[PDB]
Amino acid sequence: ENDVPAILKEIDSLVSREAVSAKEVSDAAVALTYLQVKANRRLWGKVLEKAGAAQDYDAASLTNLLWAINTGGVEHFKTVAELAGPAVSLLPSLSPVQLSIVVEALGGAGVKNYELYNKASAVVVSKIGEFKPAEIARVLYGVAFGGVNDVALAKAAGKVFASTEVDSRTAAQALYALAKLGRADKATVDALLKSFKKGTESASDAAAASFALGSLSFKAEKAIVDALKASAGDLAPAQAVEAAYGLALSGATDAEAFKALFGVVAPAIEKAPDALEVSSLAQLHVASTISGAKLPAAVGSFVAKAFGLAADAARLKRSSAESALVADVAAATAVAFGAQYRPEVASAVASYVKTAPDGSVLDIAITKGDAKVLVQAVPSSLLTSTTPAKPLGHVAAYSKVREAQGYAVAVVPANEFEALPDQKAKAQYVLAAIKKVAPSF
Amino acid sequence: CTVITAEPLDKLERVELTKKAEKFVDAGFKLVMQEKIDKKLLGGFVIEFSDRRVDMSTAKKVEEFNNFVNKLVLSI
Amino acid sequence: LTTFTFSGLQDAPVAALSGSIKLNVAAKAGKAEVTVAAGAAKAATQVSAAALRKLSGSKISLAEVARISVLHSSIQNYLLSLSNERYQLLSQWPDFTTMYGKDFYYRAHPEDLKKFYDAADEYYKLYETVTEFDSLSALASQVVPNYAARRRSTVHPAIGSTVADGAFTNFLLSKQ
Amino acid sequence: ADAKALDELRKPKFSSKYLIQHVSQKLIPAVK
Amino acid sequence: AVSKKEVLYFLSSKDAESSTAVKSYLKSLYAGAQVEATETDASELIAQLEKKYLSAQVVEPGVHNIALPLGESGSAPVKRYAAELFNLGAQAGFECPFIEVSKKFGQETATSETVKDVLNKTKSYVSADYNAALNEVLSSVEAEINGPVLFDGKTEGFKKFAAKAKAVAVSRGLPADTILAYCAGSANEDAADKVSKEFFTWFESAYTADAAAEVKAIEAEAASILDRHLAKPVAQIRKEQASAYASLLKRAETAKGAKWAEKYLEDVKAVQWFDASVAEAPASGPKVAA
Amino acid sequence: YLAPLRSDFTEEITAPKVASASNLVNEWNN
Repeated sequence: ENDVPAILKEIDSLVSREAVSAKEVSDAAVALTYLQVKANRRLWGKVLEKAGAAQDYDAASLTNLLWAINTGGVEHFKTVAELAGPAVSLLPSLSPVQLSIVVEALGGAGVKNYELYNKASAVVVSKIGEFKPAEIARVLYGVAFGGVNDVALAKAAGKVFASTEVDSRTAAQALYALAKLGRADKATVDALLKSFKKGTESASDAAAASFALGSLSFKAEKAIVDALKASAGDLAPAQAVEAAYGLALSGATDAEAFKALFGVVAPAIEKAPDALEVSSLAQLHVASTISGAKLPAAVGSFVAKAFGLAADAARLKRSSAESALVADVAAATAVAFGAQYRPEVASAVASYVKTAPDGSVLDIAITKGDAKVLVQAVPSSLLTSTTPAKPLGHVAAYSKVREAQGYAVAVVPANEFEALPDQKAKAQYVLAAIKKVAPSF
Repeated sequence: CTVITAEPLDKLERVELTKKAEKFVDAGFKLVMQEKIDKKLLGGFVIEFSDRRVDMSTAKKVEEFNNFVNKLVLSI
Repeated sequence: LTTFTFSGLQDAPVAALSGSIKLNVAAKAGKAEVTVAAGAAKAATQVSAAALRKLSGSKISLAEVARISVLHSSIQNYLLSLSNERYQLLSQWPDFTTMYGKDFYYRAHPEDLKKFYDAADEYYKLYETVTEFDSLSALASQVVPNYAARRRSTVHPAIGSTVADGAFTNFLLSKQ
Repeated sequence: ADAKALDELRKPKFSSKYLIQHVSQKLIPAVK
Repeated sequence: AVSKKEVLYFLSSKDAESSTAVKSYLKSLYAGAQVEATETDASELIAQLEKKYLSAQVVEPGVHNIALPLGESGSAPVKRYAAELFNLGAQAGFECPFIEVSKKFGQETATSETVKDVLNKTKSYVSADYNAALNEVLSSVEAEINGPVLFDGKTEGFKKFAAKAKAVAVSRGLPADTILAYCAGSANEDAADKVSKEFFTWFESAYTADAAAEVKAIEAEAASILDRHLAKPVAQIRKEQASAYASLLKRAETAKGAKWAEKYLEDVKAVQWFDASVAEAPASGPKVAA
Repeated sequence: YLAPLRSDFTEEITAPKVASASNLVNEWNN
């Protein structure tokens, strides 16, 4: 009358037969999330195989299937990305809540389907009154994570979230979408952070708001760090790492929250050292040195190595317009420290590529006795997507982690470095940026 | 002599190019130059001794590099 | 998928869609009353709001276990679905065995009967070779290397002629 | 015996990755 | 298994043996080992050659995990296939395909003077049906201008050449205005992004057309190969395939000491294991450890 | 089931050379 594994075998035999249509797949997936069956990977594989095999599709079964895929936290890019054709065929016959669920669902998996996001953003900005603001935040999440830099829907969401007072989780999802988009509209972000006072039913959305405000660098809200402090048990290590990183980037001062987060994070690396990817380990080292909070002795040297690994791996896969910009800034450092001709320009630039204490390699490393000045070029991938174009919080993270190694990191962003006439003004700008960081040079 | 450079020279490019070029005259030989410009050289230089040519340009270096690596991967 | 997801107990499915399994949620503002009903065994629990948000904390991250690879298995599935198309037209072949009897032997011209027996032997050849499905794997291994060498491009694995022509349109119609 | 692993089974088999690695290991020192 | 520049490329990849070597290296670093210093040497030619031969080790085992959408009608299988090739290029350290082939054009013709020479140098990267349509426009404006059309940007021959190359590109189906508006940029984000949303509709049209052309050629090759194979008797097929298997296996047992040959023979043993574990439980699949 | 391992790159960008239709369906109908 209440039995979990026998109903798992009933769903298992219901999905293993040959002619399963889509409604049986959808409710098998929903019934597989509601029983929380992350322990069985083969059953989710059978359900996703039958979801890829189905050809009939209406609004309801597609919507509940996509809801179940994202609530259960399963990821298979093939069967989810092949569910977007059923979406674009059924898109005008979708309800606004159904379009919300499918666009958030296909955006969360990262489906690069530009026709779906264009024809969904056109729908949600053609009839904006139809959409309750949670539907707005879900479509914003999906269009942001699907790889379109859509600011039309971002401006429409800013108007809705400034006009309509919204939920805590709704505002958190909108903050996560705006953080991936890199937009930092204070008129929108303020209207979202004012919604974090009614008490939050989840901890993952407070952690996502902390990571979002860290990525945008507004400041720590103090109505988010306390909710994250009390409820640091609802987070995976890969989630508490993002939480602590976004707390340290926004400039939080509470150490009790960092104790509560690293008490989750550090025994996960004690049990399994390799289970967390090196982007999370680098974010952990950032959060461990910026706020100064302490974590065990193996984990400290581990993330100290892993920040260097992730740093020179991101250097190795450099975007090739960041690389020419780093060459331009290094030539400007050459003719700013005094190098009249091109042989000593090239000799200075090749001299500036000294290594790092963590094993990495730094592009423009100028040392004078004990005082060292590192120069950073922040091209456009680490800028805000607006016409002010303030650099994102990750370059402040990199600067503040290199600063604990002995450097006085000078930031040379490319929105203004490229707006200079020639090499003399660029050398003047680089020297002025160095002097207001370290005037001892 | 005659030197062809990609862009017009600096006065240290001229001096160390002059010091580079005395390895191709094996005596106490002075060089006068007739410096020309060819943008299809991508840096480096081409020395023309009117009986002898030294190609220290980098267009020659990248095409010889490409010949080397396109030959060596056929060897393995 | 992403590290933070925002679904669970809000605009969730209120009922199942097919009658093969019955599922109802009686959701209040705080928790949910779910009774999943599948045939002989039915189960029931009270799923929290902090459980459907805690479910995507770890990811399943499904991946296919293949005999050789997933590319090879896609090519072999295409070869099998083409051998089905040839088998379906060896399925509509007329029964020549209903004309083997000696009343058909002696009424017929000798060369036409020799042609008829050769046609029967020919069908047995075609049917014996279209059902050699243990050959499709080594047939799929002949499409793999040339395709996989076309995807080791010096530009991009996903580059093609339309994107390269559009980028030449941008490049040539810009200021040199 | 049987039931090998999960990550040992997800790897594609007859991709090269070790002729490319062999050509790198015989080419990059020979061109340095 | 790790050479400290291989493992930096394999961090961002999600392939199985790449993540296995990454996890083994990270697990050895957790037991107190030291990160080797990254080499600040191997100048631009060696750096680009090592990039070419390190990205290929992420590309080509990642190609074999992308199912070709053969015999699949619709937009979503081809969009899945091209999206997986996009994510594989991003994992391997490539840029967008547009940015990467435009970088190829800028690298090839950094040294050219006349526009017929940029057509002779980007011959390998543009379709010959487009290269011929540009060569005839170049000869058409070369008859009237009576000069080699130089690659300048403001010369009257170049302006009246580009005003016709835009016409032939509009004839081809390439909207040159939206592509130029995206790759040039605009000031107001609400009028730059409304043309980026048109560039991305063209771009999605472009890469699904290219992926569908690749799928159509693989479909045609597999159908041609099968219909050449279905005309043989069964004994010829069996002896031809057995001879090909035995020769390719003897080629791997000939060269020993190499890593690729022992990985090849390990993979043959793994296929034999797959057949054995399907043989012991055929209605459930291969035995996966759980 | 195994294929020859190749290590070579595609330096050109070419349309993928679609193959001509076989006559095997027409010959089997014949």
